[PDB]
Amino acid sequence: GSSGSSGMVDYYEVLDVPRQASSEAIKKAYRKLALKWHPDKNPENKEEAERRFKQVAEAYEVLSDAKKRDIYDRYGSGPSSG
Repeated sequence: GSSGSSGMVDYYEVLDVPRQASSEAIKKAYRKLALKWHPDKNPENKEEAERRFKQVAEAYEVLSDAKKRDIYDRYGSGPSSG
């Protein structure tokens, strides 16, 4: 892909890893992004990094997890709840 896709936020695709990406492959592929789009590392692009890091962190925080990931891969995301 030239750039990717604009719209939804697919963790796996956000962390630059396949749907079957192994934990190690998810962390090794995320840790690089979390620090690549970090607001403390990207001063000039802090505005962008501050947003990219938000999706990247949530992605790994859900995939790297055994409970959040399973739920995500299984269902993913439901409608307004509460």
